[PDB]
Amino acid sequence: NLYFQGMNIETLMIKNPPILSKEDRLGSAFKKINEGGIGRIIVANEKIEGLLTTRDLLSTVESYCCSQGDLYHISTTPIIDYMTPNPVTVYNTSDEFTAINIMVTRNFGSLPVVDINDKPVGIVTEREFLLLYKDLDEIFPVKVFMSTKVQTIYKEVRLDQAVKLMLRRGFRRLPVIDDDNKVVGIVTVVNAIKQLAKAVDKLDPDYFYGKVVKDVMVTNLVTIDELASVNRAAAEMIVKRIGSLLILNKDNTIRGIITERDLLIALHHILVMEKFKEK
Ligand SMILES: Nc1ncnc2c1ncn2[C@@H]1O[C@H](COP(=O)(O)O)[C@@H](O)[C@H]1O
Repeated sequence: NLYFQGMNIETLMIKNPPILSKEDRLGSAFKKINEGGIGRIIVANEKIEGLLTTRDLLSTVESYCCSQGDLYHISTTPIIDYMTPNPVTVYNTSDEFTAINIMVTRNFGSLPVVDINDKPVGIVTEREFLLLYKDLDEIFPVKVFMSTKVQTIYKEVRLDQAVKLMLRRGFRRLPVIDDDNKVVGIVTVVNAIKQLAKAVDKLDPDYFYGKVVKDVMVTNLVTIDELASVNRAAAEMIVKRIGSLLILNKDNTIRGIITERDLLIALHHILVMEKFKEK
């Protein structure tokens, strides 16, 4: 029961997360965005001012289909123009359950952690709460928390179109299918931002607009049985360094997807329920 027995959220947080100042430009952000695999940059000087997410950065090309000049202008854009200002944060002395509740109820994939003077000291993301499953009973199967009406994309579809769809539906990841509707990969916002970062760095739109999803997608298919525990799902996500697991039909078509967001939702439920069972 020791992961739940931490004095506070400092037990879980990533220290030294990527930070930039409000005076910095998006070019610098494109270089740092995937540092530590966080996928977000805290914007701060003395105090936290904003949070620049992967979505925030991918939105820079939302109204293009994009010149060398356009990419240069993105590169030189002040971070303040795209950051989420006044982000929700937790204090370093605060508890793990409150952080889970915030993320679950208000739909945040990360919380900056700040000290009493509002200075950033760390960050917690969905990934950091996966360790809490080590101390838990096996209560729920993957089937209960997986999503089943899975949005997929065909493997030859343009990456810019993949991005539009992800941003529109609010998914970080789309399983990729072939001619027989079999799953051949997963394209992710991390994939997409790697490519957009290259396009921005080189002022060359081809790195983003010239790619199809099969060119950049994750090709490791990590699957799980829908009757396996959410704890096993969590453990596997930690070991395989991924944020989703696929549930496949016998014919290798998609049945469902379970993500670290789903596992956070489930964890919230487990914790709330263990409050009741002690009654
Ligand atoms: N491609 C997808 N199709 C349908 N649901 C998804 C997809 N990707 C993620 N989800 C679900 O959408 C929610 C957000 O997950 P995430 O994309 O990890 O932030 C979770 O309930 C996931 O199960």
